[PDB]
Amino acid sequence: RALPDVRDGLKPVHRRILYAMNDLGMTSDKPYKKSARIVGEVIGKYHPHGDSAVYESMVRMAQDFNYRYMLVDGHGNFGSVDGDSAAAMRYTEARMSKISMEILRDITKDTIDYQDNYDGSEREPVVMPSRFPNLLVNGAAGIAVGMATNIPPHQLGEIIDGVLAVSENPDITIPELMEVIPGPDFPTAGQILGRSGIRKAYESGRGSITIRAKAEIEQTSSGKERIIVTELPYQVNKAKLIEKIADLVRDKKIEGITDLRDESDRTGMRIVIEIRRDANANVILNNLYKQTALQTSFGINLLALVDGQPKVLTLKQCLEHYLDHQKVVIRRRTAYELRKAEARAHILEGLRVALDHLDAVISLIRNSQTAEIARTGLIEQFSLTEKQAQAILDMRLQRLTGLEREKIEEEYQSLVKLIAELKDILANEYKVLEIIREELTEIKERFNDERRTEIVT
Amino acid sequence: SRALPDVRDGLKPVHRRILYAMNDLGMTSDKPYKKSARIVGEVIGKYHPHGDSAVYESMVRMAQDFNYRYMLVDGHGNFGSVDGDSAAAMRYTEARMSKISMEILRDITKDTIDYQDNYDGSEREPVVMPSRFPNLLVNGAAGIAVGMATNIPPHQLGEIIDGVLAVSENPDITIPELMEVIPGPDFPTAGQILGRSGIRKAYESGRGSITIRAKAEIEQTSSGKERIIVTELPYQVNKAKLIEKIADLVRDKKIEGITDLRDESDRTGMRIVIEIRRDANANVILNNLYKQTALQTSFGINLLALVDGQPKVLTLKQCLEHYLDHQKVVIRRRTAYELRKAEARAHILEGLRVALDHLDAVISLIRNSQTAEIARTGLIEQFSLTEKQAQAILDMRLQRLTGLEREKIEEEYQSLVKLIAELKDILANEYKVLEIIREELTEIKERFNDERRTEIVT
Ligand SMILES: [K+]
Ligand SMILES: [K+]
Repeated sequence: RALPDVRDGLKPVHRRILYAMNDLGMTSDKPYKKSARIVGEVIGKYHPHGDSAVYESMVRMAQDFNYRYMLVDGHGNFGSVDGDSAAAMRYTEARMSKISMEILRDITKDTIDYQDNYDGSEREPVVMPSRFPNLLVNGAAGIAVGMATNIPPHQLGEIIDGVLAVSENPDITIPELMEVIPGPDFPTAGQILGRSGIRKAYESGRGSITIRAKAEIEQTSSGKERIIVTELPYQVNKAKLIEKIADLVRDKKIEGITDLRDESDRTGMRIVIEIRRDANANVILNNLYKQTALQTSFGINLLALVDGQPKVLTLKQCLEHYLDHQKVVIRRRTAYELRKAEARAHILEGLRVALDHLDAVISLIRNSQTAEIARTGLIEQFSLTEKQAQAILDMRLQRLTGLEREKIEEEYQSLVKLIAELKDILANEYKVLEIIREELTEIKERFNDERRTEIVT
Repeated sequence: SRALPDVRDGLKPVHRRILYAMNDLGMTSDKPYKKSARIVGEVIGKYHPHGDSAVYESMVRMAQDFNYRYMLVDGHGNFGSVDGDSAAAMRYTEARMSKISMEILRDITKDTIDYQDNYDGSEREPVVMPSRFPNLLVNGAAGIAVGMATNIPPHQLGEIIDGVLAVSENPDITIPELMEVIPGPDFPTAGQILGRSGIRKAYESGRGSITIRAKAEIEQTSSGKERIIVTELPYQVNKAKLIEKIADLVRDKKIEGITDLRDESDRTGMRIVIEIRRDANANVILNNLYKQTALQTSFGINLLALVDGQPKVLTLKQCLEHYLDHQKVVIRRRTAYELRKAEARAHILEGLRVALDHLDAVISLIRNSQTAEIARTGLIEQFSLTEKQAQAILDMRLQRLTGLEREKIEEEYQSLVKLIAELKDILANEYKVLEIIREELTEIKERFNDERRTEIVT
């Protein structure tokens, strides 16, 4: 509906793009492939809306200034903070980022339900396993005519610790939670102005906050002062802001600005505003803050798709729905692991029946004209599956060494303890909760960076 | 290195690098055309760092029907024409190997040719192709290096092969005996060679001059009007600039009697029509033309190539001989490699036959062994096997023990003993090797041969 699912935090388009990229092998390890490919694939098979929408969607997940943790690894010009747009899809290259690899984890293991695509030809997921909490981390900035969400990004470490927090204490209160998730954290750092707007948004669902650029004031040995901006409010166009300020000084609305020069580069942003040796830098800085987009309003609205219905939600509610999602995902995946494991244990019993009547099995195979004849032979003389028989036949002779037979019994017994343990994990919810904690902690310790936005009190 | 062809495969270095690079990247005769830029890039980065100009124009020349007697490169796009228009930029053309150059590369995988390091010791390029048909005589060579200039003209594939076999059978064959087989050159642009004498000097000595001539014949209108029609022109002569030259020659009034000049050349081929007023004999005018323009030209033959990396001027028979020595070397190395392979696989099979033969004992030895290491030294000492064979026995899946599989092993081993036999014999008996070369070369002739285009008038 434009609105993201609460469980994986993806609009239709993003979920499709990702799924295709992962179908077409465009993963984090594998090399890049031309955008045009992932786009046309998606257009044809899952999301029929045009190079326009699909490409721009893909691109947006590649942009470090739009995503707190970019899902799409992009190579080439995927546009910039100054507003220039990306190069044509014939000229770019793309793949899944290391982190989105987590969004797709365990999708093979029967953890999500698939549905038919537009024409009934293929299949797409209805939700990704989404092994780290994507909605709160990366956001939702989609504004449409009926319902327009606007969920700001958050430091990944924070959100994880908060989901864990709600795990251990289901009746946490919004403020107790806020000591873990102190507020948003923009891919372009800033300063958020008040704790109040944040609190209002997390408790209620909707509410407004003030984001603000990071500007210091360097001072020369002769006491001349320069203002230097190194960060801007999430989603302000640097180029348009510079033209704006330049414009005000030209109109004579701000008095005391000498030159305004952009010195940003590979080493980072650096807008430099010069001030007459007379005027008070500070003041000028505040009148900039008030006049331009060096400081702006961000309107939070926590609206998303809860079971196919647009719902506004509180911080605790988002956390909880995500955690329910992980519970299904983990229970199911462990169903899968139980199946797998039981099956391999079956084969192992076979190889043990064999290793235990080795001589007779050997005489029987060597007195068998065909492999087929031998299989039906093993079946009938030892009470085995085709599965097991063919497993015997595929056994290299060095699997008959002492230490290898020991490694078989080792593995089999070990797999017995696993079938039983998995069975239990199905049966007891606390074990499943533990799995989520362990796995989320791995993800935190692998993908966690420092917090970019300093929230001022 | 040196801008001269190697006697064995007949390529300048640059050509040999373009072909090696192409075959290496899978731009073969079957597989789809690739962007020129890709092949030129690979060549410049890897083997021949001397500009996309030289490399791509080299690649272009090998693709033109009118320069190469038997085009080595299958091109696609605008590779030009005999009108002097150059090929279009490498961003605009695609290319691949031609069906005939697949023969230039045959057997290169099988240790038939040595490699050397490339210009920065990061890659390896061959020093010489296998060259399974005589490319130096067939396609020719031209160009200067270390002062000397080489100018070998193209030939008919049928003729050169028939000669190579001729030298194979009769190693004492003489240049006029040899000539009854190879009449003379055969240019891609068809037409006339005038002297049997010129050709003879050229083949017998190494250097010689030959006289090439346009194929012009005098037609007759029902009005008693005459008109010469040129359907063929001499090798390397520019059609455009000759129409030009004749325009000026008649315009300055250097030659008179000429009435009209039209280039009716089209899809059907060349038809240059020149009109004559009834006052003048078209024959005498034709002769003035041969004399004054490029309707008749001098071709300077000089059979200069690289024998062991040294420029030498060879006589026809020495060329044929040097090519035949190369191919003899090649078949010897190839069948040596095939034998290395064979002997190896048959070794392993000998191992497996030993194991199946005493099956029980081997099984029990393995299972009374603690490690694969322990088992390996076990079998080795017990049955006199190699590590290679022992390992191979340990790697044997159990279904290999079925009857049908033991039968398959015995069959492959059989086949293989037969093949090591035949191989060792080909090696020891040079007449067998010569036989191979005759068979293979005659298959190539059977598959690629065409009609002589240049008529040797006497
Ligand atoms: K403002
Ligand atoms: K002349």
